[PDB]
Amino acid sequence: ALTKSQTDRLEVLLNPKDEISLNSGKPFRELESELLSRRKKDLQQIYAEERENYLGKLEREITRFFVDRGFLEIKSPILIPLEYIERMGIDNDTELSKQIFRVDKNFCLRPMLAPNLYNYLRKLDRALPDPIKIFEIGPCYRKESDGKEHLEEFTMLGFQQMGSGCTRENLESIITDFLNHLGIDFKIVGTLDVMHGDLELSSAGVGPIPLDREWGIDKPWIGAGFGLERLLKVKHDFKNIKRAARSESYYNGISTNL
Amino acid sequence: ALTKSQTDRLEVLLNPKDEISLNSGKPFRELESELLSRRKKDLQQIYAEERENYLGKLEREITRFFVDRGFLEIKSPILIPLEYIERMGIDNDTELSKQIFRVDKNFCLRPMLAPNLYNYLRKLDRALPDPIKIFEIGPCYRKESDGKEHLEEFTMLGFQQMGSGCTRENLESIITDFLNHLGIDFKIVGTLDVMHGDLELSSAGVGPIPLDREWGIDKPWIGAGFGLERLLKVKHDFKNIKRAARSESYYNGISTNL
Ligand SMILES: Nc1ncnc2c1ncn2[C@@H]1O[C@H](COP(=O)(O)OP(=O)(O)NP(=O)(O)O)[C@@H](O)[C@H]1O
Ligand SMILES: Nc1ncnc2c1ncn2[C@@H]1O[C@H](COP(=O)(O)OP(=O)(O)NP(=O)(O)O)[C@@H](O)[C@H]1O
Ligand SMILES: N[C@@H](Cc1cn(C=O)c2ccccc12)C(=O)O
Ligand SMILES: N[C@@H](Cc1cn(C=O)c2ccccc12)C(=O)O
Ligand SMILES: [Mg+2]
Ligand SMILES: [Mg+2]
Ligand SMILES: [Mg+2]
Ligand SMILES: [Mg+2]
Repeated sequence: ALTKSQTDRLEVLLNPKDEISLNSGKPFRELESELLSRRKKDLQQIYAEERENYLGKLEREITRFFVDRGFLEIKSPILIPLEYIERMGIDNDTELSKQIFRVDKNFCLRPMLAPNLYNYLRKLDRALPDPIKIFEIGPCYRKESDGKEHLEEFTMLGFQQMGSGCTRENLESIITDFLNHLGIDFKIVGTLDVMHGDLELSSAGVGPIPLDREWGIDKPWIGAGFGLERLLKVKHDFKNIKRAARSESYYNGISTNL
Repeated sequence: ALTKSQTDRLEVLLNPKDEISLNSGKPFRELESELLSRRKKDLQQIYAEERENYLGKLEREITRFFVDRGFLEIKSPILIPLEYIERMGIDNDTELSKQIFRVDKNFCLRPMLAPNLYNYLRKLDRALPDPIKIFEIGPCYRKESDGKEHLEEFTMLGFQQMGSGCTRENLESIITDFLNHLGIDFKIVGTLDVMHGDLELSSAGVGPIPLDREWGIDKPWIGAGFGLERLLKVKHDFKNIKRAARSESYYNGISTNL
């Protein structure tokens, strides 16, 4: 009988496509040696043929989708003014107030993309024709309890359209085309949330809302934010989101501790 | 005569390809109105045709270069253990000790890519055939004095090969092909540095060095690190590197304050 520590070890080495039973009557050393061989071959095959990291490759695929659909690609600061969090209505009653990674006295690691995209919408509205469509993909940071669905360092897609065409029907069409393009099953529930069973893939929004006026926004809008590691978790059927993260412990969901 | 404040304003709006003289006898309001019109058209043309951000597009171009040349694409944590900095030999005598953005008691924003790539080289050497070639592109953070060549939030390309073929001649060939592919003028000076006039584009290295053994490395290696915003600064002839940064003030080097 395998110890719980031994099965922990084997579970690190197990990939979802594997058809191996850790409850069979094979000794630990030989189950471990066979999984080690499979995971080394998996890495050798990535190295010989494609060589692309899942997170980078997904970011490039989402980028092509949104650029093709008319959205401008934004790359804005990750280290943001702390004032942005308060100005988002995030006071001490919200959970998010307590999840902020603070840096120095005035800055933080952004936990969200809405403040930076608000600022781009306001500025670009003086120069671009209606509607204004933008999107960004990049790191976001939140303090979290340990959890199979949560990372403290994760990657967010955020997109927003402002001006004409900002209907709920148009917002659902973008989400629906987007996730059918990626091959990810979903349900939209309605403020709107895109779910994969009990896992939240996205929260989406329809403006105007009162908060817009703090950001100098006074036009209707639609938008949403998606976690890239959650999309990878669903797509590759990982049991824990850490398999999809920026990590020294996993490469494309394969253990690097061999 | 324009005030220094007025010429500051016009300099924000000026792009390097512009052929306008701020020392001519045209009033401020009319120089400003003409530059505003040119910069709005520049953004409208990006929005109508390509829609890609310079920094994202460069990162994708460098990625294709290195993947094609056999390097594995790494995406590793940006928030790293503080112990990594000391273990890199960065004590209080070095300047880099004082440039670290600390987070919580045990973590920091990575100022460099060498620690994470060391760890990947050690782990991947148990699984991949010789030589091992890897690369990463992503955010790095250093506290800096104000400067036309320095950002506190910047983007680093780091690549490293370990095992056979780790000669200085092979390292110079990678650098030379890489920068001729991007269309950036350079000189290699020799520890080796890749310069564009007085601006450092890259520092490169040839192992083994004594430090390798703290990281469990005992094979020869070659590698280098390049700042992406410095490559953009040179390529687009920006007078200040802030035009190339993750920014709310500039989009593809065009002022967003119109
Ligand atoms: N810690 C995290 N790790 C991974 N993805 C995350 C994390 N926090 C948020 N996301 C993703 O970012 C999206 C937009 O953020 P947001 O709606 O604010 O998340 P949220 O409400 O805190 N979701 P949740 O914490 O699961 O209840 C979410 O739908 C997730 O897909
Ligand atoms: N603050 C910064 N802003 C932009 N690029 C940077 C910055 N610091 C380093 N880089 C880039 O990263 C490369 C590798 O880092 P490194 O050799 O450690 O820089 P460095 O020695 O501090 N260069 P410098 O500060 O200009 O004398 C450099 O060659 C630069 O191209
Ligand atoms: N609120 C999260 C995710 C998010 C929801 N949105 C629905 O409107 C967004 C619009 C733009 C950018 C992000 C989001 C965040 O701010 O990142
Ligand atoms: N020392 C800087 C840049 C750098 C120089 N290198 C020369 O060997 C590297 C090799 C791999 C990764 C980065 C670098 C840094 O650590 O990021
Ligand atoms: Mg949450
Ligand atoms: Mg939500
Ligand atoms: Mg320096
Ligand atoms: Mg240097």
